[PDB]
Amino acid sequence: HCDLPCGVYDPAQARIEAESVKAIQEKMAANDDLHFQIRATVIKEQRAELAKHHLDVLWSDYFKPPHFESYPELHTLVNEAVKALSAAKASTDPATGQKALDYIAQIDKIFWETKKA
Amino acid sequence: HCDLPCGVYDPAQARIEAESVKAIQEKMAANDDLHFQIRATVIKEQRAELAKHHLDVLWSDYFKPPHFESYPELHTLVNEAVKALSAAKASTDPATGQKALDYIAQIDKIFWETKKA
Amino acid sequence: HCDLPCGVYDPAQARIEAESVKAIQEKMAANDDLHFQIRATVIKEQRAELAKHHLDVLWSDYFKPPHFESYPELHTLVNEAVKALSAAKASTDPATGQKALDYIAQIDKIFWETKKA
Amino acid sequence: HCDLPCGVYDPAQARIEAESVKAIQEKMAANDDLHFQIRATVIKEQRAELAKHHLDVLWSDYFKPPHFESYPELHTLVNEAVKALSAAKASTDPATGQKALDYIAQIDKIFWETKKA
Amino acid sequence: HCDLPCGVYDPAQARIEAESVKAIQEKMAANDDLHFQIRATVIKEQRAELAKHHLDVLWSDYFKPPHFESYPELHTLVNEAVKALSAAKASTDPATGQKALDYIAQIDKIFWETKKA
Amino acid sequence: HCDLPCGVYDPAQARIEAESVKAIQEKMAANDDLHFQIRATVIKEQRAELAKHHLDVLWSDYFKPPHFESYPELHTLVNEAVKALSAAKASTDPATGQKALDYIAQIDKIFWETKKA
Ligand code: NI
Ligand code: NI
Ligand code: NI
Ligand code: NI
Ligand code: NI
Ligand code: NI
Repeated sequence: HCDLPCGVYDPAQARIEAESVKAIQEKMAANDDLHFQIRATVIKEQRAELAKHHLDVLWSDYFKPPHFESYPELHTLVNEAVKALSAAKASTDPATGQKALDYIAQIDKIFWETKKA
Repeated sequence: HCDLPCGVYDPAQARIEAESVKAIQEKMAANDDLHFQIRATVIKEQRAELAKHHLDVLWSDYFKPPHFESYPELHTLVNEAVKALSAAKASTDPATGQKALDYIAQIDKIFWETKKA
Repeated sequence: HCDLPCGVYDPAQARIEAESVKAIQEKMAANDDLHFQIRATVIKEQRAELAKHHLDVLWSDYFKPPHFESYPELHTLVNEAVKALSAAKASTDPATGQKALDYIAQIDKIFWETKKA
Repeated sequence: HCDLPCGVYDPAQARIEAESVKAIQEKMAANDDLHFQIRATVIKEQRAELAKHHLDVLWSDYFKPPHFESYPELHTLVNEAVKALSAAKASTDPATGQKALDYIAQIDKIFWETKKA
Repeated sequence: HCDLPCGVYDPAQARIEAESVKAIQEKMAANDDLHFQIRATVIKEQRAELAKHHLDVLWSDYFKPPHFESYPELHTLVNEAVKALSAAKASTDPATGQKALDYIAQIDKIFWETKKA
Repeated sequence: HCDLPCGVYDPAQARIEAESVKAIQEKMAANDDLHFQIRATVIKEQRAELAKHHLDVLWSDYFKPPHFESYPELHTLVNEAVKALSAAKASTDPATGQKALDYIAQIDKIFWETKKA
């Protein structure tokens, strides 16, 4: 995932950051303090960006032509996953964080399927 | 390109970094000094990574579903472009840097076409 | 611009980021939502910092000693430009973003003049 | 792990990066090409640094005073783990990468115990 | 402090960033303007993170086993310092920035004593 | 130095990084091992870049118009200092690192004079 390439990848990197995004959104509903809201927004932006980066890496580095041929919907899936993360950056609604997590889980399943083969 | 969204995008960001990548490869071919080779490798790696990031941003943030519908080859094209940059990272052959630039030029053409419609 | 040196520079890098700064300030006037204001401030800060970095690179790496002699106002011009960007960070007024862009335009003019020389 | 706090942590972040470190070392032992050795060293340095950062975060943010009281050797364990990663940066021997992974596994076990407490 | 190792370390790096954190909190006490509070929070978060990083480096790289033996409270002291910085990120009260600086001063004293032996 | 502004500046930040640059150059002069040379080069590049950044910040943020008028040679001094750091990146000769340090000492002197004024 370092582009050497090292041969080591794991969608869990994207998932953990996406989990933080959702967890922060959940916390934003229980504390309306201004400074907490500011910090929560700032940090959510950072974690969502990292999640997007991790997905971009799977798409650009790990997945190869044979994979896109076997999974014709993969390009759209990853593109929708990163767009969902952008939507989560602009929202305090945990549902947006959840949507990103759901797409990531779909990508994770495909990832491990290509690893077994 | 900052995901606000700010509405400001330009494939030029990717092109300039890719131009540096090819320029560095040309210099590496002419100077075999060990330390220069090390520094050139380090810097080329960094600029190619930035170029990949800029392309990933166009793909994830700027291009929308209607665009991928109008240009069914777009997903593949951007994926080829970033893979070409990965190839350039692992090469001192200016031809690899040029291949990345060729794809970026095709992406740039499509980008501006979407600005006309 | 990578300090190898690679021989590749373009004020366009600083300009695109400064354009995002102004675009963000304009958007901040059309949406008083708290979270949008927070995100816009966060992102504007990041893009302005990148713009300053790009100008710093032109100043320290591209422009050579003779250039500052041929253009006696150059040091002051770049310094005023980065300070204008610092001012844009602390303001939601698009006029501050524009002021930075005006200075960048003057730097861009000198840049190309030295390129053709 | 973002210091909000978000309540989301997983030693898996450190483990995956350490796995890349060892994987890179295995590749370095087989391919003596100068340019590959350069890139491998550059990238191994980066991934090892990320692994150290992830461990530092668990130590500074996740683990609380009661945890260090319950597991008196935890400070030493994490310190040994990060030092093992520094050693891996300076080595091409996969054994050094494995040593870091062994320490991380010890930390992972204590981590999950505190989670269940 | 770069992990080469270079042999150059100074707690001053951590101290200067922590001084910025407290200085920012002091400025936040004087102005309730929304955008200033947002910018101050964003920047304070960044400087506190750098301060934690510098301390983590002293802990992981500079201090060796003999040092932890000679100063049994060192592990706890550094951990308290970084935790104090996390607390400063979440506060506008200069007292939190001061608490972090006090711990850093204690670490600084031990650091220079170890440079004596 | 964070552009808030926070009012906290110290040339020590630039100096400590420049000291690492020279220290690394001296260590390179004593160990011709390939991998050590690679790591030393990679790390020297990073610390020199940080040193340049710190000087750029003093020039763009701390120093104001009155300072440049009182010290007509200040612009050129900082510019030559950063250029000296670029030269240090491209060299293994400790003399280049020392040249950078001598310029920083001159900037440090001026800095503190303006602080007492
Ligand atoms: Ni990798
Ligand atoms: Ni943008
Ligand atoms: Ni360059
Ligand atoms: Ni977190
Ligand atoms: Ni160091
Ligand atoms: Ni500051």
